[PDB]
Amino acid sequence: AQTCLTSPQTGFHNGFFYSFWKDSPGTVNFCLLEGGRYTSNWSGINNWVGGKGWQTGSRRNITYSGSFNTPGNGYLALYGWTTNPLVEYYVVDSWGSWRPPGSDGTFLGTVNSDGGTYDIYRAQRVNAPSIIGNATFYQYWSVRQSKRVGGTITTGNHFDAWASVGLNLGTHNYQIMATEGYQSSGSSDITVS
Repeated sequence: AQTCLTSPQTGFHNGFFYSFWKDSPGTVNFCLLEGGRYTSNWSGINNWVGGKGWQTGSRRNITYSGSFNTPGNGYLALYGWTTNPLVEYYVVDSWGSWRPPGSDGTFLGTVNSDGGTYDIYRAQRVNAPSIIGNATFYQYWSVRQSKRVGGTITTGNHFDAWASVGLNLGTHNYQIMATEGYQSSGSSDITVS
């Protein structure tokens, strides 16, 4: 069976951790399917992020396949958090209208991984939702130079490249193959590992 949610929550489904988050505007239909699969369909939202993965991140290699589409702002990304320091990190494989993080990111270099090349940035978010409540914190970004939906993400290559430019991680919190939407509508269907 598949279980479809519209209220933000976390838990476990078929052995995978999942996090489904949204602020109040609009509707996300976030559905939990067989194994590592989830789907999303969003409209009229301000910001939402969710997917399947692990309750505690590591240097594991993560494989995923499926589809992602939005005519507006959204991302398909390995996504997670650390604490002390509080960091929101991203390995972005695809995006919609706008390539993140934009002009507020400090470009620090590139890393080759998984047949792609990713641009590395630090950005800061001010008073933004976080796993500890609204907070000001840094983001670590790897953003693939060409878009794709499906493949492996060798997370250790990113963590090591980030470390070599001063983007050092804290204690790992959750780690999911995420779909994110910002003031947009769209859909995704992602199967993790």
